[PDB]
Amino acid sequence: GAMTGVISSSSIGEKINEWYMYIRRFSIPDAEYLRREIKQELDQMEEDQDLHLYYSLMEFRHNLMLEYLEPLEKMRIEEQPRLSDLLLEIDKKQARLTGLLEYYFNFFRGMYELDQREYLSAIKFFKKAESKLIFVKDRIEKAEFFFKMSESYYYMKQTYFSMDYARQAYEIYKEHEAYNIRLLQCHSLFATNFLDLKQYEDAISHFQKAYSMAEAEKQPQLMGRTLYNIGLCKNSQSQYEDAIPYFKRAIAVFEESNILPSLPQAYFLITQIHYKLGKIDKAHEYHSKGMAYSQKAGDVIYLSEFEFLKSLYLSGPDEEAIQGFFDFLESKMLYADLEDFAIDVAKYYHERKNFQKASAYFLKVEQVRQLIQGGVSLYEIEV
Amino acid sequence: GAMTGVISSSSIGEKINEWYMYIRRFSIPDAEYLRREIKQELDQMEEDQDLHLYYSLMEFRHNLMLEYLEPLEKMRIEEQPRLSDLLLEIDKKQARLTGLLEYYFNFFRGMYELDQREYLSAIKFFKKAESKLIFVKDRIEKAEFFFKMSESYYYMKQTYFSMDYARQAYEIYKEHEAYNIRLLQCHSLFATNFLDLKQYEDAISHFQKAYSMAEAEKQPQLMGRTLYNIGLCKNSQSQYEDAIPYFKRAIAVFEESNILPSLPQAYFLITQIHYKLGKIDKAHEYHSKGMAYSQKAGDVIYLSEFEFLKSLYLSGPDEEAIQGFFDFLESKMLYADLEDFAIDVAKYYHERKNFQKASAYFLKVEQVRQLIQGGVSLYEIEV
Ligand SMILES: OC[C@H]1O[C@@](CO)(O[C@H]2O[C@H](CO)[C@@H](O)[C@H](O)[C@H]2O)[C@@H](O)[C@@H]1O
Ligand SMILES: OC[C@H]1O[C@@](CO)(O[C@H]2O[C@H](CO)[C@@H](O)[C@H](O)[C@H]2O)[C@@H](O)[C@@H]1O
Repeated sequence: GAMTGVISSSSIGEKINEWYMYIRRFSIPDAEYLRREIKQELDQMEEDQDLHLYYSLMEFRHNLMLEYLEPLEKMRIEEQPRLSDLLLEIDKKQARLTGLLEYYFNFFRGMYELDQREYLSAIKFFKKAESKLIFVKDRIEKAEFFFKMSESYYYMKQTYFSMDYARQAYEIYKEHEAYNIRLLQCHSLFATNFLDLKQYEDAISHFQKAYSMAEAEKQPQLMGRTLYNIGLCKNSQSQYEDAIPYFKRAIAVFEESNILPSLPQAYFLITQIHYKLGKIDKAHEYHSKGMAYSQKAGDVIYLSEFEFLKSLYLSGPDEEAIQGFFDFLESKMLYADLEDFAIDVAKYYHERKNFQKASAYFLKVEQVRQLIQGGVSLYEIEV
Repeated sequence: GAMTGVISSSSIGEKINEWYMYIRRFSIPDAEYLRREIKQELDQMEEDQDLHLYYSLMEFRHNLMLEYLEPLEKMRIEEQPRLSDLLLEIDKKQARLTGLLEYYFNFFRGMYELDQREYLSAIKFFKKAESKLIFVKDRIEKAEFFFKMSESYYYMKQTYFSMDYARQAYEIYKEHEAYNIRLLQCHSLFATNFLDLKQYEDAISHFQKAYSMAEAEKQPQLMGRTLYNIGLCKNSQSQYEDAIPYFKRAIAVFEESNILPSLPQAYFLITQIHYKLGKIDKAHEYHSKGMAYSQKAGDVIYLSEFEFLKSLYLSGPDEEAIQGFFDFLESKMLYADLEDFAIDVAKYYHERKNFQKASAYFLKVEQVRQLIQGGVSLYEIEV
């Protein structure tokens, strides 16, 4: 599907949330342990500054925990206030810090729930985080929220909300300067959602706009992703001849800049396209390179998918290797890839008048669509 | 698809919107006009009183316009205020009322936009409405909002958000006493959403729960819909025999209460099931009754869908009448019906080992899936 992509650490945010839970309970050894463990981790990482802003605040909240406990040392246990009453006091006198921590807590707890594929739960925490945006005074930090809500709702395919949030983030980024990289990213969010709605031309316009902006910013990871995504739009519309140039330009960018993570996917559709077109000559060359990149990075999913291309276009087809591939994708919950591929096989046969085979794979497409793919649980509701 | 609702016109709420436009324009003849005419459309209404409440606050707003304009007939052009100024005076003195008016205004404007298939715009207005909820007094009216949001996002297939709003509505209705009908309707919402997610067991559980409660409230319209929908779930899963008693029970309920407008749908899938089973005698039975109900209710769509059952299972298939039927659904934008039926045709030919023709209708499905069925437009975003 579309190149998005990359950089979760739902791990760390949720660790800071747990640290906060230990802080509110005055679980001192546990709070000290996490205070140390998380620092070490965040130290090997110019990645989110999300996490960094949050860490600082909890650092300060940890120190206030210790300040409020210092008096208790000059006290008989019977004189000392209950810890629940100590906590009520901290929160009273730091209404503002409390609400900003409550913002991040829900935010990162939602991100974690999302990684756990607990969607309704994730939305619940995301809405509670949105309620605490009043505690987020900085406008760019508000826009970051909206931006990551757009990504999140893109992953959940709540297309309309993903675009509404991208438009909220856009409004803010646009009125500052060089938030231009975030702005072009808003463009790819519009584009990727347009694509899911089958609005290919509008997706292409936003991908082109985003490309132009990435070139001006000299952001080659982004230049290549948008190039790739425009070829994808063309490919989905069976406009094979227009797809190829974008796929080639995307490959060149990634390579010239040594972007290894992106290269197995960058090589994949272009390889499929040549098999489809009967240009076996040029297919085998693309198949080998992308095959070689997948080996280097140990891309399990792309190794398996390049092997699929040989099972269909070269090897019979090997219906047996195809079924096991489908079981593999299914077991990995790669349901979109699976449906597309099951169509590819149906279409392969259809075009060769093996209507009985085409048809069995069209029935397989149906069997995948009937699977619970993004299922949900009600929180505390009794039937 | 799943039965639900009753409606609506999305027209009276928009008329009160228009009414308030002239109020803010101080255009008294036009204000006066709609005040009378909306008054007259309301008292002849099976009212959800969104509207009446909205009307009443607007009637007061209309008098505050006639009242603010009193001192004006005592003045000549030069003495009198700018009507821009007069409006800001009225807004600043009536903070609470004005916000409560914005609540309703945005809510009914979003409904109208949804009705115009302007989805992102409908969400933009719905969020404005949600944000004036602070001006909304009472918790049952908050619950009404959430419940209606859940209905709207169900219609927009933003399934997770639809379930999140149903849950928020549920929580309020649950702690209240005489809101059992609302509560069972929340269960139908979880159920219809679970269905879209392929969680059939969860959907049945919640449909069964809402049936149970609808029985207790002696609410036959609800009893029939929930029974039909359980049948629908069995039908979706190809559990055809299991489906029949459910549809029979539903039809018994709709007939007992002369629920004429539900009978065409009620009869539809049970007819199709009998064809599917090769029970042409029973099939011909349900088909004549379902078709007669469609003729009497003036149901244009079912009249045409019963015709298609003839075309497919009796007439050849009559491929040509099937093509004109598909075009008809496509033109009315009935895409879910269209895809299901195209699959029904594929499977019928498949079972008869006409794999070429099966394979051609499997390709129709894929074409229908490629249409822009829910396209969107960005508000004011360049290139
Ligand atoms: O590579 C991980 C990362 O890439 C994305 C696109 O940005 O998905 C691609 O790679 C997957 C294999 O890991 C493919 O299955 C998929 O078809 C392709 O789009 C992201 O979805 C993923 O996080
Ligand atoms: O009666 C219109 C109303 O019924 C619903 C289900 O509650 O849809 C049914 O009727 C449609 C044709 O009018 C069918 O195409 C559809 O398959 C069927 O569920 C509502 O969706 C619709 O607004």
